[PDB]
Amino acid sequence: SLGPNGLDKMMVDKDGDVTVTNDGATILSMMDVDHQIAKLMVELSKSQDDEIGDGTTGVVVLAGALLEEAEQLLDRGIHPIRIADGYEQAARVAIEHLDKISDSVLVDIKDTEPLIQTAKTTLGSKVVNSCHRQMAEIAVNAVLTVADMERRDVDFELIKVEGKVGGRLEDTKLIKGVIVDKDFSHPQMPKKVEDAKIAILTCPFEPPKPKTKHKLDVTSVEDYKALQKYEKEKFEEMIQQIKETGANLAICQWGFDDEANHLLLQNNLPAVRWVGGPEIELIAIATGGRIVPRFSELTAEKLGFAGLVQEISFGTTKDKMLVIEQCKNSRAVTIFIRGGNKMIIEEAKRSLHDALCVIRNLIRDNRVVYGGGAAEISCALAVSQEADKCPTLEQYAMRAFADALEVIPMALSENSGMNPIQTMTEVRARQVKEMNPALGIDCLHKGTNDMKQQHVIETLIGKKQQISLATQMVRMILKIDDIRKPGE
Amino acid sequence: MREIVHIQAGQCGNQIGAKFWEVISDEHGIDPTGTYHGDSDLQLDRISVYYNEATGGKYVPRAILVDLEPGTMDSVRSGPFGQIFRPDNFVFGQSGAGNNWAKGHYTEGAELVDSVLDVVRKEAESCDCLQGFQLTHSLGGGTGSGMGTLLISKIREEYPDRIMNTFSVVPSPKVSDTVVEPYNATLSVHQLVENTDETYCIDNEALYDICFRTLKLTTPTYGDLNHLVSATMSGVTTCLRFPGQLNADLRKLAVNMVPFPRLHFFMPGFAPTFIGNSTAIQELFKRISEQFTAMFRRKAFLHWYTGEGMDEMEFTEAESNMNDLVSEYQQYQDATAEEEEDFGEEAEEEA
Amino acid sequence: ITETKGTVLIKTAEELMNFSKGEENLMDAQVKAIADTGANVVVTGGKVADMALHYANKYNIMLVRLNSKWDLRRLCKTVGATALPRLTPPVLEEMGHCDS
Amino acid sequence: GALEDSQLVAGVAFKKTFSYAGFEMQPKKYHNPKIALLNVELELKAEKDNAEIRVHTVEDYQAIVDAEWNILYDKLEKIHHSGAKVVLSKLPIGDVATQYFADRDMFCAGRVPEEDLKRTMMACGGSIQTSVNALSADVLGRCQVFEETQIGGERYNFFTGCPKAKTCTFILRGGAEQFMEETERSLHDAIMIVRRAIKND
Amino acid sequence: LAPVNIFKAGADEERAETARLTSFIGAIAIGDLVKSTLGPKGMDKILLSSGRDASLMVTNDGATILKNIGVDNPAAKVLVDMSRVQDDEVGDGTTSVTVLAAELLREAESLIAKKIHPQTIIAGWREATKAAREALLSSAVDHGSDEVKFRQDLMNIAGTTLSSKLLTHHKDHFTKLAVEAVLRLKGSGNLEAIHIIKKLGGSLADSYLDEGFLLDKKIGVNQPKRIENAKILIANTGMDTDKIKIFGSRVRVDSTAKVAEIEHAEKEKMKEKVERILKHGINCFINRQLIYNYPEQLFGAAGVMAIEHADFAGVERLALVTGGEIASTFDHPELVKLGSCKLIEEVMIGEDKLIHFSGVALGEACTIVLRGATQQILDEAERSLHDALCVLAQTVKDSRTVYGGGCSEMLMAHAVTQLANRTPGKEAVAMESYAKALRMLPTIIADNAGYDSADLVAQLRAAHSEGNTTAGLDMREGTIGDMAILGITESFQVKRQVLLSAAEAAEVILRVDNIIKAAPRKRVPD
Amino acid sequence: LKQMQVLHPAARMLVELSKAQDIEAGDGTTSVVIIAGSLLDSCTKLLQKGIHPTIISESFQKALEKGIEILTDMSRPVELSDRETLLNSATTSLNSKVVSQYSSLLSPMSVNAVMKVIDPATATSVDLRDIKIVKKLGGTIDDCELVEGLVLTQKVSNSGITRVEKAKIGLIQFCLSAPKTDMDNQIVVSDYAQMDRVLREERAYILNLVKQIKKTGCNVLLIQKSILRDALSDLALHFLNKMKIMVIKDIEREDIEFICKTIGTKPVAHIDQFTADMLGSAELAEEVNLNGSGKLLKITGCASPGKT
Ligand SMILES: Nc1ncnc2c1ncn2[C@@H]1O[C@H](COP(=O)(O)OP(=O)(O)O)[C@@H](O)[C@H]1O
Ligand SMILES: Nc1ncnc2c1ncn2[C@@H]1O[C@H](COP(=O)(O)OP(=O)(O)O)[C@@H](O)[C@H]1O
Ligand SMILES: [Mg+2]
Ligand SMILES: [Mg+2]
Ligand SMILES: [Mg+2]
Repeated sequence: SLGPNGLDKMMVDKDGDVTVTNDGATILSMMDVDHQIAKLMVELSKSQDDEIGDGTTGVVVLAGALLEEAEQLLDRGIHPIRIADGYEQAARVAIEHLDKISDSVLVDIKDTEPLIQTAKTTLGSKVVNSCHRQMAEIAVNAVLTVADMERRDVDFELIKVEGKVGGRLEDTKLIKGVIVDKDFSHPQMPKKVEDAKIAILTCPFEPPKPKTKHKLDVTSVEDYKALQKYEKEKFEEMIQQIKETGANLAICQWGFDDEANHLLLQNNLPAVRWVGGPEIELIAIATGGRIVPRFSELTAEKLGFAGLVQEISFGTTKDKMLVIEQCKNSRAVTIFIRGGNKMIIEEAKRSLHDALCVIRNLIRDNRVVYGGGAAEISCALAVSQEADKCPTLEQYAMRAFADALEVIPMALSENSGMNPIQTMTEVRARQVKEMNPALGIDCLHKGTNDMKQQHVIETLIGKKQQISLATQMVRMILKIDDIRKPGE
Repeated sequence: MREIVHIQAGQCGNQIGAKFWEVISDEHGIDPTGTYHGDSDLQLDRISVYYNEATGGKYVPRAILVDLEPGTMDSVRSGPFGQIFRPDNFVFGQSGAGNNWAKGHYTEGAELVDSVLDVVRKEAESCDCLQGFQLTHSLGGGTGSGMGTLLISKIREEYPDRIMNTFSVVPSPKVSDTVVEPYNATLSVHQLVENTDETYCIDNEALYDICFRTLKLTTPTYGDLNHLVSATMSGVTTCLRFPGQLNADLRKLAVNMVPFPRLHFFMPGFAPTFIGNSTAIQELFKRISEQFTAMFRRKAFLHWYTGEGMDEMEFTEAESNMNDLVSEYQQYQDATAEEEEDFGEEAEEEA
Repeated sequence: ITETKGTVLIKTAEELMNFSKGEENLMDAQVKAIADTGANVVVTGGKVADMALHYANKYNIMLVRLNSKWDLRRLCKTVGATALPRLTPPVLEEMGHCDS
Repeated sequence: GALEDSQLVAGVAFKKTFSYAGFEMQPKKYHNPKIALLNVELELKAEKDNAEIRVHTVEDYQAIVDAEWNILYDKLEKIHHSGAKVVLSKLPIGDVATQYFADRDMFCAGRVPEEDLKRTMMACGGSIQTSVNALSADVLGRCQVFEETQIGGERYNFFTGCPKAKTCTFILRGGAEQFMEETERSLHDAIMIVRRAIKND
Repeated sequence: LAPVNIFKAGADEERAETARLTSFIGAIAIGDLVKSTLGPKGMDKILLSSGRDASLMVTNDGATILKNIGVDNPAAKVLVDMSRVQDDEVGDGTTSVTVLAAELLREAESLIAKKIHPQTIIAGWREATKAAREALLSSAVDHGSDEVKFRQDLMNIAGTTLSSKLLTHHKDHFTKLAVEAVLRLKGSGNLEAIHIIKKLGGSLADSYLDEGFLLDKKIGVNQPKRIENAKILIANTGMDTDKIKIFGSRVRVDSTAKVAEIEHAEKEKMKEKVERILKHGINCFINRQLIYNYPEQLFGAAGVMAIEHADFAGVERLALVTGGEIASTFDHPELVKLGSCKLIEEVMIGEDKLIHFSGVALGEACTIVLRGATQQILDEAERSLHDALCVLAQTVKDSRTVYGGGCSEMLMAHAVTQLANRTPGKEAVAMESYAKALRMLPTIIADNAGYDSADLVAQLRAAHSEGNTTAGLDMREGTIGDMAILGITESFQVKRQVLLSAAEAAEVILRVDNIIKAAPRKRVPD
Repeated sequence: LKQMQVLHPAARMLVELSKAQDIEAGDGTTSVVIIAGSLLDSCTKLLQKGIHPTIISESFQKALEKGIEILTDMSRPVELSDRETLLNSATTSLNSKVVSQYSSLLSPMSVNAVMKVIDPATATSVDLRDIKIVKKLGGTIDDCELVEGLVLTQKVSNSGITRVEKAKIGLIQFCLSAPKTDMDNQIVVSDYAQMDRVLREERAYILNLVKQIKKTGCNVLLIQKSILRDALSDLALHFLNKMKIMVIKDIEREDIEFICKTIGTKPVAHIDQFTADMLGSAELAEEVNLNGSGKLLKITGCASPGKT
């Protein structure tokens, strides 16, 4: 499952549900394993997913190759602590060499081309590659719209990703506003407004009610009539308070009443009902309004502004959705995914998440390396050259590290349908002869082995994390010599 | 602080109490040796209401165990959690009542109730201010019903204005284990009415039909029925034993729950607790009386009671007051009044 | 609090506003009255409330609690103090004394 | 993360707590803030469980309704006027309080663990307050930087820059649960050895 | 298999060869299950439930068949889901899409048997799909500016859609119901505005579309049974103990006469509300909630018909039909609009009575009465009329059409073949296979009628190769004919959706190389 | 066909077929099933000969179209004013059942009913819900009868009155009980005089309603069922008995329309609207006792009879 020519896995859940996926983290997450080493591999993949977001399957392959290569050394009479120490020293050499061959990119809104190329490289391995230029551009635009640049941090609660089945995958789009699964509260309200002034409320459209225990004693007929007048006076008062401030559309977190609904309709002021809390705060951030808990506290300065608010209707079903668009400079953004299967929607969501995480990583650190196995080949050459100067029985461990570091080009070649050993040897000879570390495996058969013009780009922190995390997990595995477990 | 002592009488009462105390002790961290190994001190805010602390750190339950036959104490001592009780609180006779109300109430009980009253005096002497009693017994037996009722009367005489609660099992509708069950039940309800603040009637068949259908797997003996009853009692008494958002002793539940003093019978429930004044009680008594008359009209098995000292009119008074109770319950619905006896004769003339 | 069930019954708004401040002021007065006798450490056999603990921390009073009903008596014998069932500023004769 | 990415903060740091709507509309970095440490539940609720209200007129009904809002706002203004910019509480903070603090450029957190709050007291130098009727300058904390940061999938609150601190905090980076557990077990031995070596040398 | 066990007990794993075998077997089985119901001469299936109390139905719809069977093969669930979402999107095309997906997988298995990597097949299919969609787009005919041509096209579309279902026994009659009803919507796509009422008895040709509206409700006692020149108020308000004065108030007095006085005041509140309602000048009142029997007599004394319990759907449909608004609070009679109709009466159909509105003002919502001799016939008739209405609404929204009877598939196949003849390598062998799939939909149709499918398909291919872009199967005789003359017309959206969905489903399934199953959740027997 | 439990899916359609006929005609439920079975039997040989099912369906449609014309040409027009033809048709429809021997009694009754419910000048259909069938055990089939009035099964709550001549009848939809607001109410007593006052005011409240009812001249009262509050208390029943009024309670909520259509009553849901013009007039209202099977209530001789 590695490279642009990799295949996918199909997992059937414990209740019968079906998932078709390509991510290493999800694959290892849905597997139910018994062996403890398998669980350790699963957790390694999950940790790599947690910090970086891409490269979840390269690390497990590297760890497996490292453990495989340690076997012959164990058979020749070497203490496993010595093997672990040699692996650690080789990892330090490789990491020191890795940032010497790295180039910066530049992160700025004006250009956006290196970022698009990076997202294209990340998305090239997924089923979304039929339209991956579009999705790459969507991802880069969303991250650049949300990101905080002074603190160099982005927040994924301000990016809303959601999809609906039907249509075509190419109908996926980016909305610089909000979209919610609600509709107007009265069937005869207008379906669109074009100069929306949004009043955001947290109080229900009902007469007030104290929280502590209370009783209202009615002891006469005049008391009954006074209470009867008080109810409708309260209703008219709240409607008038909403209308006076200049608002044009109202949004509530709770329900209404029939009287309140008809009074909202009669005064030419649409409303939305039963919207959730996160949606409330997203709308507040997008439209630039403020959240008020009472009608008394509503003022003209606390209304948001929206260029268009519309109710969109999908196909022959009865569902509806509400879209808020043409806002001013907004810190909230939505991705709207379409497609003809549910599995397609899920995999599109996962691929978009991968692209967003990669662009975030580029925001954090802005220097990159070139993929296709060029970086691994160069690191292996550096490790072997350093190991040739080590005579203290540790050269075997370093050479094992260098040999196991070369399983990524071989896996790529085997998946692409070429012959692994000859291709890897040719590329290694070319890299030694010439002086460029940017020669890799021509997976897509474009004729050239140079990855700088093919535009295959990866982040540096991803590579560093892969190497260090795999090495430390291998060191932890090698330390164990005993195991006790109950039988079944 | 406002201590409560617990009294168990009879085989069924002993079996239920032995699990009630077991399921309480694990909540408070007590051990079968009496020591304490709990973690949260929230368990010790109201520990003294049910346990008396002895020198050295042990905790002993405030319980008295009573029966007329030494069979059940030997099991209780030899069973689980049966070594935390005070060895001086076991009271037993030598013969047994043999499912006779009169023997329990007149002949064998009278020579043993003094020992129970001398033990409760010493258990009450050690509490700063007691508030009431807990009693567990049965209505279909001799020691559980007659002797238990005599003990209730004696306690009410000795302790005038302290609360009293009972957890009584009741005869089943379609099956009667004992031939003389209606007699014992009718003669015990008469004096349960006027000497208790509340009664928690528990049926054997109704709770017995939960293990087969809801628990999905059982062919059990009295066993798990007993554990379920103990769980119900613990769910009832959690308010007394533990503090919460609103703590309330059984009086603070009764005052909100019992408007009229003589209608103080309940039907429990359990959903993993519910306590309700459902008037479906009027259906149970209507059955028991239906049996009682059917036997009393034939004077069946009467000589077994008359020979012990009772008179014939005691049964008449008991059935009269049972009818009074049934009518008092019926006067609260006004819908069962629609089911009056269908008219059979043809005299429907001028007036 | 009262032994019989008691409820705080209010009929106007001002009582509702003033109740909590009244309770807090009363608790502060009680703690300060206890502290003014010169006691540095208070030992109790029951629960300690949050506000009482806050006021004890305000006036630099060491607070220790123990729940045995027997360790308390032995401590009372050790320091020569007399147990008190009320929360009142104690008299000099009921002071315990300890070097450390 | 890698084992060389572990860090020690001379201050305090703790995980993000559950938050209501409005938490994302308030600032997340301060330079010389004052910290209010509390043990008071700030939300619209019944005054007491024993309470009960009996009323005869609708005017008094409206007055009773307004009383609760007046009480909550009284507490909030008492907190605001002390000059504090960060507030912490072991007890829940409502959404109304969250939006009130967001509208005035402040930061709030609720249900903070007790150990973390004591640690913050020791690091910054205030005192836990169960009442808001006297929030003096001597009962507030003082740090040099407060921040909320992304650490490997989680959000962490950092109070750093206190030279009068009697407290430090470790952040350990690993790859699997047993890895960090073994790292902590290894560090415990060194901590105990250092303590014993300080006294007898 | 490695000696070490990585999995739990009950977990399962299948690798490349077995995975592909399982997937292809499942897909082909699903395709051949529903092949038999394609074209004007397909047959129906009986479905009976072992669990659901022996429910019985007779159906021809592909989605209905696939949503009811208990498939457990993972590769069949994808096809079932794709068919379901196709039904949800356009409402027609449910069988062609799954048949096409099955044929694509059947070709892919032989291609794999010829030692070709899956990715090569995927690339070839992607190029073929691009060419086919372009060729289909270039063939569309867009009417809509001219009314009579558009209406004739609508009639042709309805006739083509209803040909394969039972309603084809009376294809002309029901066609007149399908068009006119949609033309009542005045451009709104609300298919909930068309209410279908099915009731047993009578023949299938006795069905009709009403010129007014029908309610299956009842009026109160002692109120007029019919009104001429009606004025209608439509409301959504509480009238059974209306005084849910939502506060937590209570009555606390010291005398019984005070309770009687408060009871009388409670009655006066309802009287005042009813008077305020009557202030509008109405003689008909329709409410969605219950109406208690005191307002019932208040309305009866005033000579006003009252309808109670007409749920949200009925209220909205009446608002569309008559033109009023769903009012409340009844304080401003001037700002509320009332509905109008020429006559309201009661009609008797079968064994039931219904309220009939005639001479309505707008008519933007309609009702259809279906008659039949069995429950299954009525259910299938509704199930087919739904497809007809859905495709008609789609066509009205976007009015460009193509030709059916195998013309479109042959056009696509010819374009794909021309593309394949120009490219080098193994990908060409893939693209040709694509064409061989598209020419299977016409063949199957002929195979359902007993015609010599091979000769007909050869003739059709020869005709399309030389430029006769409107040739197709003539099934009433079984020959080759002009589709424009005969009037076999389909919508562009349905065909495009079929093509794209089938291609994407085949591509999704073809990329799987390993299947992993977790331990099933055991049903608790006892 | 309905009482059996046919298991085959095909045989589960035939039953539905019969149902349809029962809706459309009410007769010939057996013949339609016989005909369907015979046609399906004849289809087998055609299938064996090599015919296609489509051709068979089309030919069956052609044959049906011809057969309808033949049958229509057979027919003979009839007019509703000729009772002999209706009697012959009914007795033909009735001579296949167990009650054929009683046809000379059951044939006219049926006809009578259908001519007492419709308007022959403009009748286009008949509503059979206007004819109510009451089944009563006892006697023989020779005791069925036609009642041009109202028949009720529940007994009178009044103890003593069983005959009313020249009856005035009213229908009630409120309750003659103690006051109870729909809102939660309670009466608080803090002095010993209020305890007597409550009882006195209750008595006065009930007595006022009973006197208002008596003022209009009502002899027979019908009370509709209420399951939330008592519709008739013992005090009210005692007062009504003292004024010689016959009381009938527990009238179902679904037969009120039939009662109002039959005897001309107008339902009353408020005491203020209980006026002498909302009452119906009948010539006799009385309960009868069948020998051993029970009691019954007959109201006969309505001045304003409906079509029931
Ligand atoms: N166009 C390309 N040519 C050669 N190699 C590529 C190309 N695109 C991606 N790769 C390689 O694919 C690998 C990524 O594998 P992938 O399946 O995306 O999972 P992950 O990113 O989790 O490792 C990288 O090592 C990269 O070098
Ligand atoms: N009169 C006709 N002559 C030739 N082909 C027809 C005719 N009517 C329908 N078809 C064909 O039958 C197919 C319709 O399939 P159908 O059985 O209705 O189910 P679905 O539309 O869901 O696939 C269309 O491809 C259409 O080309
Ligand atoms: Mg990747
Ligand atoms: Mg079709
Ligand atoms: Mg017949």
